[PDB]
Amino acid sequence: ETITVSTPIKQIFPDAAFAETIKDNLKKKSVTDAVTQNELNSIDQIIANNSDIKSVQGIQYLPNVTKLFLNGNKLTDIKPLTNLKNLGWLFLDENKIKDLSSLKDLKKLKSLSLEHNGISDINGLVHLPQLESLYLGNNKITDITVLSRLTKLDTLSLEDNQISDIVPLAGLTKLQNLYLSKNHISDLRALAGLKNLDVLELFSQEC
Ligand SMILES: [Ca+2]
Repeated sequence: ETITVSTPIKQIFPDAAFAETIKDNLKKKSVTDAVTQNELNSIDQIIANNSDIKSVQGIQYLPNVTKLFLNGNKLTDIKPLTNLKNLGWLFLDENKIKDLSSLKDLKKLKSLSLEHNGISDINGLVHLPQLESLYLGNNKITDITVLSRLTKLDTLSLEDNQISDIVPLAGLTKLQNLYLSKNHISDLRALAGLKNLDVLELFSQEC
């Protein structure tokens, strides 16, 4: 939503680490400083990797954010991201995010990264058919059936998982970069129809 009157940063953003992030972003002197909706509207990018952030509550007041770098934090719930319709790049590596339902309405999201999140079920990704790059390395994924719906992908990383069947990748003609090392792949027939592959990693398969 939005704030109708000047309000302290710490009152909008409960997480102290995230409040500090917003304070630096808006170039304020203290998280106790008051900010307006106009100022929150000016934010189109948040760079907060390894910032010890546990919650991004309050981010719902930043309608124009398009880039969100939140790698290496302590995130679990990303419900606050649900209505950030303009999100184009979302990096959430090294967190513990498993509920991907909050991404369903991010129809402009083009790049999504969720490596090292202990994820196994990615069926929620079906709602992101426009996705162009996807990084899901170092998780516990085995079933990638859903990926057949992401026909716009040109870059996909599924390295260090537990995948055996990659037939779902067969129809992803736009794939240029595919990372599948450290999995359980034996059958490579699914790669017969891929004409645009430039990068392909299949080493260290444990069958
Ligand atoms: Ca600072």
